[PDB]
Amino acid sequence: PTKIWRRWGRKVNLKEKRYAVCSSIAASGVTSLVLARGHRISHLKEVPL
Amino acid sequence: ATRFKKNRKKRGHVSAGHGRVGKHRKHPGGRGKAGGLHHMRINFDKYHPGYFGKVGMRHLNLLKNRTYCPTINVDKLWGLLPEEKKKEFSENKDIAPVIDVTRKGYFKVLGNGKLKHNQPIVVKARYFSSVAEKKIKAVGGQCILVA
Amino acid sequence: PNHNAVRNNPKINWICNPVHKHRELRGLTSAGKKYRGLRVKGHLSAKSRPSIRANWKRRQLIKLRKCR
Amino acid sequence: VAHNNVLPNVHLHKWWQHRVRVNFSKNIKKKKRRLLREKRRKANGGTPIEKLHPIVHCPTQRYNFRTRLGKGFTFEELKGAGLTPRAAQTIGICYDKRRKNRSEESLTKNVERLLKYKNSLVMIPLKKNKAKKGIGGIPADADKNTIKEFRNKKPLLSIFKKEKNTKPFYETIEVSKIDKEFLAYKTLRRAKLAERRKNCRQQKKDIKFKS
Amino acid sequence: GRKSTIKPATGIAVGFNSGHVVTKRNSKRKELIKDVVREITGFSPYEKRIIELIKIGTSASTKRSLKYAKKKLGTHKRGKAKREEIQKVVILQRR
RNA sequence: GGCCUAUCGAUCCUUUAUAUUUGCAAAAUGACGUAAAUUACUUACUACUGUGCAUAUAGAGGUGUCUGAAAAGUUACCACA
RNA sequence: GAUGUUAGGAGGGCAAAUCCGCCGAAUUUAAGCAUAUAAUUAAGCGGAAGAAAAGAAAAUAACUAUGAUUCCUUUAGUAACGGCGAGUGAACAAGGACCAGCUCAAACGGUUAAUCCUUCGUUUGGUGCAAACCUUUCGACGGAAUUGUCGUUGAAUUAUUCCAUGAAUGCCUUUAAUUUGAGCAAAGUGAGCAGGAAUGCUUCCCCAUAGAGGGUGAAAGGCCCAUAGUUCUUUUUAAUUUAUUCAUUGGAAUUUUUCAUGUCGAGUCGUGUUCUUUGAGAUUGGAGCACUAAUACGUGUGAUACAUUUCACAUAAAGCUAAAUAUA
Repeated sequence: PTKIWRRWGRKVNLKEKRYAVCSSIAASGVTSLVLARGHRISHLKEVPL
Repeated sequence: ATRFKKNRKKRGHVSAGHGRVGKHRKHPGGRGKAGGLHHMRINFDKYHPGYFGKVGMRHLNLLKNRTYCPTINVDKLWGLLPEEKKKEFSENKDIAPVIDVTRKGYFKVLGNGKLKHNQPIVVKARYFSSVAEKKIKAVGGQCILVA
Repeated sequence: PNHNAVRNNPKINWICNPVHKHRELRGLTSAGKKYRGLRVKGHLSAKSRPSIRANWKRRQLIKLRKCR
Repeated sequence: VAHNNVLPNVHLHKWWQHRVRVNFSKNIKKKKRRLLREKRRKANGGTPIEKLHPIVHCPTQRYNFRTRLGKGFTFEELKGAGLTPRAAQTIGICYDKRRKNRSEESLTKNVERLLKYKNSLVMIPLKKNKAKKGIGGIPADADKNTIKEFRNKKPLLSIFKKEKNTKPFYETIEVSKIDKEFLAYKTLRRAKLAERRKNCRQQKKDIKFKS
Repeated sequence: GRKSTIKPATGIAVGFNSGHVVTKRNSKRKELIKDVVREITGFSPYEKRIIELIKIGTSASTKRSLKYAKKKLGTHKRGKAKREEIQKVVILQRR
């Protein structure tokens, strides 16, 4: 029988959280990655917009 | 979790990694820690020796804060001081740094390590080791007993 | 609790509230306070002070966070 | 138990399954608490609902250095302030009746804190436009221009929070102003040893005094 | 261990008078009732038995008296206190 | 220790030995010892400080189903695995 | 003490998730079993509420001390308890949520109980369509109670400073929040193709602060209800705005100076004993019984039985109290 005892959540650590945001922003920066992610980048006129 | 489990490796396998001859049944020596000294004596002796018996007097309400002990070694005493400040003390022969170890959170100063030779320092603390005291005197520092 | 003088009187008046139905059977009387140990305070009352039921339930209770 | 495994210390032998609770209300409960206090403050005209504590010492050998918010100022500190108990209830200062005001240094610090609050405080007229000098060491009734001008501004509530202490404490001392004389380890052991001799002497002193 | 009001503490923080630097700042109507109530109530039989032992006044009887009083009232202190009341009554009785 | 190869027993407990080593939780029980002081809660300096209990270390008191349950019969009335 | 179908009132019973009391097991664990374990759990009998109970020190500390309650984080799987085996197991401190105080009772007031209540009445307000509620002081006539209600919180006395007070005239302005029901609420039912019939496919248009959702003859922003957005009307509770004169009576707080230094809950505590219980250990809490106290310079505490003495802290044996917190 399923019960609410189940470990649904997790502690995600502050330094790790910050790193993920910063690194994702840096990744968002990269033009090749934007296109690979499937964004239709062709007529854009700067690498971060 | 569920998709990587050992049961997923062994899914059609009867006893399934728990012994076909055995035919797997729960706690078959008896519950928990219970077989200790009796049936699991060999395990307890080999892995947890000093487990059985009664040793020492009793102290009925310990109250651990009464006997509280935050220590530092002399080795890390200088480390409570910044690098640039320490350089200024190294430069200036005429002065020494006062260090309030209690204001930095410590009560006892112990004797592990090195104090740099010919370099006075003033150490304020509740407790000091014999060795710590000897080092502080040896290097021309001062020790302050302080509450 | 019904009569006008006691309802009027600001003293004792609290007893007119409906929670005072069967005070002795909730053990709120001096006799009840005694056997529930409510006269006793301090470390002599340590396993009993918020109530015997209350204290035990608090001690029994296992409390888990969502992210633990 | 088997192999290298440590002995367990679980207490799940009793029927814990109806004596267990999991918190899924946390962040919403926090929101509700925020909402409740915000609503309360706003209802009080936006005026402070905060309580100003005395500064008091944390106890025993471990925490004696540290100082925290206490239960209430109590009569000696209030008398030093020039404030009544009734005034203390009327204003935001914390109240008590059995906290002794102890040593001089602590009392002197808390009366200074009271004086700081007393100087800080501005009191809105009781009946609005019927201004009086009034009771209890409470400020005399504010004028209409000032109170309106003050109302527009933020309240300054910094003093409620605990204070900080000396940032470096690395201070200089000249070589010839310190000495190498000291024997701290000896002093400690001797101090404990001579306690018995003193305790006996003090008991005899106490008897003599009492006589 | 005690700080002592007279003579301030040493900074060492062990032994007597030691720790952080600090400065410290530190009937008849009922009696008449009691005598009247005693006129009304007299003495309890155990109180009376103690009075007789005390009146005998020997070291054996006095030793017995404290034991008997401890046994009857509970506690050595209660027994001694009661014995003091009895001695006072015997002093009154003599005069 | 017995010419050699045999002649023996855990934890807990009890008991007697042993200690310039300890404890009984805010404190004390030699001894006001030795000095000074003398209006007194004076001021130093002292290895040896009540009963009782607890320890710590060392034996002994026993478990012969002898790596250690305090344990007699019975069922053709019987049941279950 | 009876008695009354006297006159006026009340209780009964139900419902139970969470709450509060009692009363109260065993399967189970130890690979056996007896102490321990399940567990002060289940069932049983009672009482409550939208929360309940608890709560204003016969408290914790031994500090540079803290200072009603509840709750969380923690101490802590620790001190401790245990065929010291299996197993069990707190509290204080610290960080916080949140915080609220008080009154009987003695004591004090006799050229007057200054109290209390029922019945009869009577008028200064305010709503509502109407029912009707809500304020409001003033007299009777009955009773009750001195076997003690009411006032007072040491006592006067000085200065200061507030609050109740009553009348006339003035005046109820503006907003901001907050919260109901209410409404209004953008563009295509455009070609063409195949189709039972588009909300499909195309293709020409567009609207979006509404491309949430639902319904609509196949997937709809533009078909409808809705939605986003707003216009009010509703809840209360803030700010703003406005009071001015004339009037008695009463109270309270500090502050002087004198004078009063009184007071503080008994078959209860305690002790013994027994049974129970716990962390309580030469007895933690409960309970039965036996013996049974001291009065505030007392006596209750300071977790190993005791005597003898310190020192600190508290004020039992009367009572109430919001909040955070819990809810199958």
